[PDB]
Amino acid sequence: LFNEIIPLGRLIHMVNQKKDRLLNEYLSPLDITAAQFKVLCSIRCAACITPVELKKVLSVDLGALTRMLDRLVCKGWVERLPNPNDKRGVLVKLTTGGAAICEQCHQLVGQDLHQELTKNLTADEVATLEYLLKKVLP
Amino acid sequence: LFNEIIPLGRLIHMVNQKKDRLLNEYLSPLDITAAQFKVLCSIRCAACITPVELKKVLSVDLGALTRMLDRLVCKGWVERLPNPNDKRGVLVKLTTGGAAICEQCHQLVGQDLHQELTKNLTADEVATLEYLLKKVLP
Ligand SMILES: O=C(O)c1ccccc1O
Ligand SMILES: O=C(O)c1ccccc1O
Ligand SMILES: O=C(O)c1ccccc1O
Ligand SMILES: O=C(O)c1ccccc1O
Repeated sequence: LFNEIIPLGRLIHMVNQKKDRLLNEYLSPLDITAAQFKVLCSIRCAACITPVELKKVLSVDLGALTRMLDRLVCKGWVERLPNPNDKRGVLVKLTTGGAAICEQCHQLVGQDLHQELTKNLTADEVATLEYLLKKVLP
Repeated sequence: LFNEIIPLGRLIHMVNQKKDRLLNEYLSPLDITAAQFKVLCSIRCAACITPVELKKVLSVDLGALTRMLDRLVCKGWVERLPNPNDKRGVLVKLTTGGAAICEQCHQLVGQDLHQELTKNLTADEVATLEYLLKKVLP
């Protein structure tokens, strides 16, 4: 692995891959799926967002989103309200319980990933990788 | 950005995000979508793969995959064959043309991303980021 020249793009891929695999593994015992968790974190950040805008942010099939949003409402984690800047549409936001669920999860997974991801590079120091990864964003 | 302590997980996220955004931007002028490209690269690597296995590898709604696979067949990029280790199922593989399309794209995007992603950290040296990113995989 350290004897092969793998281009950054693929490495970022492989690592994101791993990151998600760990995520699924951490949510495996909980009554919620990785996808449901992602949809909650995305609606949260935006406070209120349209399903279509949410559809664009997640890069997902609209059909699967609709069923997804309905499942989330059934779980009492999401609710729909009229869109002010419109009238033919709605917005979806988290219900109080949904918000709590999203925070219980966000905290736990965030505490297991950091460890697992940093489990062996710590010496080289997460701060350095983080530093260089920032130089890629602007 | 360099004055805020953003945890690795989110940074990897934000960066993968960026990476995909560039991808969409590079394929924007071509008659193909990022999702179609991903499905082609995934089938390729595996040589031959079942739709369900492909469904698992991509983490996508089966419904959107089915329509996706049909669209790809219409474009002449993918073809279905009987699954040997089964008999009630099929495998999907790329057609010769599909293979070429996947290579024309893989080469171009791979040549624009490397540059764009490395556009400003080059000094710090992509090799270092790549090194540390590897220490995260095992
Ligand atoms: O679930 C909805 O209310 C919805 C509304 C508009 C477009 C896509 C959707 O899933
Ligand atoms: O409806 C869901 O719970 C769901 C969960 C994971 C992926 C796609 C989905 O529609
Ligand atoms: O497209 C198919 O042939 C297919 C077959 C089995 C399961 C999901 C699928 O999309
Ligand atoms: O069928 C497609 O071309 C397609 C493209 C991007 C995302 C989902 C899809 O089904």
